[PDB]
Amino acid sequence: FYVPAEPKLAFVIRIRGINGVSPKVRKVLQLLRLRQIFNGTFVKLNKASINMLRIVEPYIAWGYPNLKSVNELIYKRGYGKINKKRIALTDNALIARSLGKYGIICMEDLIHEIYTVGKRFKEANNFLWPFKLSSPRGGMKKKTTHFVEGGDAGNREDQINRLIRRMN
Amino acid sequence: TNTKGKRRGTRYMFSRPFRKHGVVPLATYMRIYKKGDIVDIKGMGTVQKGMPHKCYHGKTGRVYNVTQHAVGIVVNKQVKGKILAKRINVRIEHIKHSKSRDSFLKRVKENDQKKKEAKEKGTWVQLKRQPAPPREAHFVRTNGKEPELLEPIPYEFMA
Amino acid sequence: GRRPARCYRYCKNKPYPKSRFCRGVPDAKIRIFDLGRKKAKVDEFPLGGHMVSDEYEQLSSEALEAARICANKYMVKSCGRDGFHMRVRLHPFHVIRINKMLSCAGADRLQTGMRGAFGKPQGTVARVHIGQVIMSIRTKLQNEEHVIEALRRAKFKFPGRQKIHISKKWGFTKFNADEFEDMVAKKCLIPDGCGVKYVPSHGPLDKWRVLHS
Amino acid sequence: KASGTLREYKVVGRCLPTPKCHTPPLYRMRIFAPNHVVAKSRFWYFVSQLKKMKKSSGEIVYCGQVFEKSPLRVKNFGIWLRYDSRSGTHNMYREYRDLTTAGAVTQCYRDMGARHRARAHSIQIMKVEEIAASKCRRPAVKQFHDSKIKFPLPHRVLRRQHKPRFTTKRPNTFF
RNA sequence: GCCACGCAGUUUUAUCCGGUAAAGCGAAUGAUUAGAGGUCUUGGGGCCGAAACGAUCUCAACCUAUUCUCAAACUUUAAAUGGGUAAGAAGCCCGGCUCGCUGGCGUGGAGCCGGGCGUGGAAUGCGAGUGCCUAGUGGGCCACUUUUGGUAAGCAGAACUGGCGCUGCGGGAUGAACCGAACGCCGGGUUAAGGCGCCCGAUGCCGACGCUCAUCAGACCCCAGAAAAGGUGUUGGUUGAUAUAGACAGCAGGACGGUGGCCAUGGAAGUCGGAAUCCGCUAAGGAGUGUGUAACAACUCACCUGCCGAAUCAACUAGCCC
RNA sequence: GAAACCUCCCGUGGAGCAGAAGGGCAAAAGCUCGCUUGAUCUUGAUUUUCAGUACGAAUACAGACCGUGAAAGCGGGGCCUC
RNA sequence: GUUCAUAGCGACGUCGCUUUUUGAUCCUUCGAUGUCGGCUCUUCCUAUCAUUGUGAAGCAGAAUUCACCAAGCGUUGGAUU
RNA sequence: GUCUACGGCCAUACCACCCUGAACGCGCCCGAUCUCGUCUGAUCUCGGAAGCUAAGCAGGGUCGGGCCUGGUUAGUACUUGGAUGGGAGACCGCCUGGGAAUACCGGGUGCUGUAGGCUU
Ligand SMILES: [Mg+2]
Ligand SMILES: [Mg+2]
Ligand SMILES: [Mg+2]
Ligand SMILES: [Mg+2]
Ligand SMILES: [Mg+2]
Ligand SMILES: [Mg+2]
Ligand SMILES: [Mg+2]
Ligand SMILES: [Mg+2]
Ligand SMILES: [Mg+2]
Ligand SMILES: [Mg+2]
Ligand SMILES: [Mg+2]
Ligand SMILES: [Mg+2]
Ligand SMILES: [Mg+2]
Ligand SMILES: [Mg+2]
Ligand SMILES: [Mg+2]
Ligand SMILES: [Mg+2]
Ligand SMILES: [Mg+2]
Ligand SMILES: [Mg+2]
Ligand SMILES: [Mg+2]
Ligand SMILES: [Mg+2]
Ligand SMILES: [Mg+2]
Ligand SMILES: [Mg+2]
Ligand SMILES: [Mg+2]
Ligand SMILES: [Mg+2]
Ligand SMILES: [Mg+2]
Repeated sequence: FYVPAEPKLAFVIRIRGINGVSPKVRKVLQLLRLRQIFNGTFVKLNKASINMLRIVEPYIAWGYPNLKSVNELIYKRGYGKINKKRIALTDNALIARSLGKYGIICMEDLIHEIYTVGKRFKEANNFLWPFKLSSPRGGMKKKTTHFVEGGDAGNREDQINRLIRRMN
Repeated sequence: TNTKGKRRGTRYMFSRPFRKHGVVPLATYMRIYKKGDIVDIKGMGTVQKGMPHKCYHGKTGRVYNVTQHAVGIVVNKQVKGKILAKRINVRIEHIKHSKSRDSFLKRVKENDQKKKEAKEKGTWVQLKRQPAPPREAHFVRTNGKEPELLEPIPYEFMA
Repeated sequence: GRRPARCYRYCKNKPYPKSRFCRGVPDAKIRIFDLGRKKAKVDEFPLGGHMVSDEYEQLSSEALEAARICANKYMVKSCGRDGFHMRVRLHPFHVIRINKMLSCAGADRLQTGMRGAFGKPQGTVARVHIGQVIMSIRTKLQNEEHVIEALRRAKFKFPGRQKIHISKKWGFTKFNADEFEDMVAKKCLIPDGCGVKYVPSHGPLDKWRVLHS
Repeated sequence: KASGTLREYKVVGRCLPTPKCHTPPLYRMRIFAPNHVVAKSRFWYFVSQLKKMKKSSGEIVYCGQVFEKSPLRVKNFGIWLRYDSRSGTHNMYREYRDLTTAGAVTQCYRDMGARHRARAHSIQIMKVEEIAASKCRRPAVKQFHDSKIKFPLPHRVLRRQHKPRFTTKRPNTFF
């Protein structure tokens, strides 16, 4: 049996709103930069991040995005945090002026750094404004329960790509 | 309606562990406490003098003053919505050194040794400790054995 | 003058034993817990039948007394007075209290309502859990249906839901009936009274050589 | 656990190697699940019940769908299961006729829900086995063991009741 | 290699703290059930022992090994959640100086002065620090969960978080608190929770599989009505049993002798009661499951047999319905 | 003599420590002796309640004058919580 | 209950219902909802006293008792307070 | 391989009984003039060196008790977070993570620092 490497990149989408949230869940969502429903963020997976995801498990749906999902997310909804402003990534110079010191100078470099979690993944990911995704076209199953019990919350392994396709 | 006694609720907190009563072992007195080192306040009940209050049991502080039998400890205490650095005099029976600080100083010394050695030998080495990474890909051999098939057992009432 | 058992059915309070703090407790209704031929040896009564609660609730001492009397009468009628042994496995250790109100047409007569409402000891009940045995009957192997019927009749004296279970243990021991015979044969078990003593293979050899002799 | 059309998954897992055993044993189960995520979750549930394993302390080395090896052949399935009723746990042996094992298990889940109000989280499928027609015990399954089976469709209810919604002719049920 | 002072209702890595849940009582302290084995005594005593209970039979107390059941104000053991600290430049390492403190010692400790080290020594996120003046409030209430008093309460009192109060909007017909979601004025798209016979937007799908008939059916969190106990209604399931050496059900017979068995007696003869359950004929028969006779008697059952020729029976269990 | 005193043995404290209870304690903190007055004169700091106000109580020091012991030491009231 | 558990009753236990008792609480009302009883008058409930139709008995008849469908109709005149 | 003096951790070291102990040592032992205490030279203090390993002590033993450490109990009990899950309730099941304790069955029975002796 060949056991593949455990995935090192996750996409996290906040699926519940901002009403009646416990303080710990609220704090962890703020640290994940998910302050609004249907906001998405790339998360580098390790013990600390996974335990944070476990804390905010009922409020999020997360999974392992593929190359196509990363491309669609960066190209259609990719916005940079340039001078604390949400600027659309309409030119490569916008990426180069903020991340060129790390070697990232284009959309392709940004996508590569996000997909293959590189040395400067933290800088490249924080440069991206959190993705403001639409409502899931076709609806959800049940946002109040876990994915493995017929709902939408929690870790769906690679069905996050289906969710993304319906989501943006 | 609760009393304000200094030792209310300390019935088990200040009691000795099972079969560990009697004479206080003397290494506790033989420990050396300098100013600035980190100590944990426990508060054994065999010695009634210099006892810390129950709110400092289990806390950790920094030694700022050393006397013949006690030390002065700056320990954080949370009161309502503020944390203030209280100064308490605690006899050395009720304190012990902090192995967290001990391990951190060991790690600093070992990192400085690695920096010196790696600058001597050229090759760059990692010093920042990382969180547990995702497991890498690997092969699991069956060794010519079929994995055992597991099925849930039928229910039966036992007792 | 006793309240209906529905007022004390549930385990709502912390356990309240009769101790040096709770004084003035009236004696429990049930004083005898073992009936039938209690002196019967272990091999005499190989079959054991338990009655097991399915609810976490409180059973009153009067209810335990009534169930014990009913089961005893049926067992004596069916299997004879020396053909069975019954053991009640619940003891009424939890004291239930009453805040007594005056049953007269007046609240001005120092009723005080809910002021100082902590009650006086009314009675004693036994706390039972899901899966806990309430009664046990050991007898001959041919009286299985009589044991089941006696426990079925005794079930009607209790509030909740109970199951009748024929145990795999030998009698009142904790050892399985299939292994009991060969364990006694190889002297891992030594009978005494209604029970067996387990003899482990450790200790002085003098205890080993008093056996096998 | 919800449902759909269930699929069979062969799920093989093991503990993580430790300095007590370098090659821990591999364990295999058949899990009937809507998808592989639920399959892995149920695998961990069952191996946690049976062995002393956890998802964190172990890993899953394989999870692959088991295709039916003869989906063109009608066959009899006996299913041993256990479930929690409202007042206890019971073991059941049920029988179904189907082309696929996963379809038979789906039939079992629907039938348990219909006849015993048993939700899928209460049901533990512990054995599924294709059985010979002479080993069947349920008459509703045995009555289809006829080489000359023959029956009509007596009272065929109109299902196109709204195309048209209004008409002059009353429908016929005999065909 | 390198990309801000600093911060955090968060994790990770180390490191301490605790005595709740659970568990335990063949472990202490209390409570507590039942037998068993021993041998001393102001235990009762014990039948023939006064005579040296010549004796040894029972019941006590006591001891020993077990055994049933417990604790908010018990505990060996002991979680989950939780609380503190640390994760560097105010650090590390070299020298040197001061001291009236300490002292075998150039000792220890503290301070001070120079010098060299940047891989900025976990993750994630965020710009921080600091001062002055200051209103209103100081009746709260509700929900999940924990929890005290009380039979309980839309009762009274606490812990945690969220909410209402201060808040509109979609859904729950209706509703301060439930579920979804929080709000500038609009257009388009899509959803949540909830729905899609008609009121009333949307299943006018040739939806799937079953269950259920109610002469008080049932119909969706909070929530707005029900239990124990029953059913030969029906549907599944468990265990056991009988059967071509012919089951089951019907129809038809035998159902005895001792013995109208013993002790009960005024009749109790098999059946107002106490013990025991023999034998033989065999096809079977209980020296009796019931009716009853004042009592006899006469019936019935369990037991066998005949006719009948293929499957049947019982006890449970839980779904809907009653 | 069931309990007077004397002796041996076992004895983890099942005693005692003024009192309520809890904690603590065995060549102890208990019991008995000997000597004593640290239950004295002072300044600050600190802990407890806390608003980090006071009182009360307490802890660690420092400066005198002493007590005790061979000495290390301990003692400025009561083993701690009123 | 001459026998006989269950015609009629039901100890020890245990499950409910009702709001015609009395309590418990204090949510509404203190810029006021006229506070007991009787009289008068209407309507409603059924957990049925009688009457209609029935089932059961330790129902021979008579009387009585238990239960079902059942609230259509009736349920009075007085002494004392 | 051991001992003595002073210890650190404070039962893997304790408790009961049995066996062995070479050489130093530690002891038991002898005595009361002095020092010092007693009802009593028993203890304490002092001065010794005839005898003895009998005892302490050290090592070993016991299907030994205890203690220490494992397995089982058991992914059980319990538990963080979730649901417009079930049930009249009592309570229970599932998802997401964490995770005990008896009984029962094994193994072990002091380690060590400083200073000074003995052991061919
Ligand atoms: Mg909400
Ligand atoms: Mg659409
Ligand atoms: Mg919710
Ligand atoms: Mg009543
Ligand atoms: Mg209570
Ligand atoms: Mg406590
Ligand atoms: Mg408990
Ligand atoms: Mg005990
Ligand atoms: Mg309240
Ligand atoms: Mg207001
Ligand atoms: Mg607000
Ligand atoms: Mg609102
Ligand atoms: Mg609305
Ligand atoms: Mg409604
Ligand atoms: Mg719109
Ligand atoms: Mg509607
Ligand atoms: Mg419409
Ligand atoms: Mg002084
Ligand atoms: Mg003092
Ligand atoms: Mg009678
Ligand atoms: Mg008016
Ligand atoms: Mg009016
Ligand atoms: Mg009626
Ligand atoms: Mg041993
Ligand atoms: Mg769990």
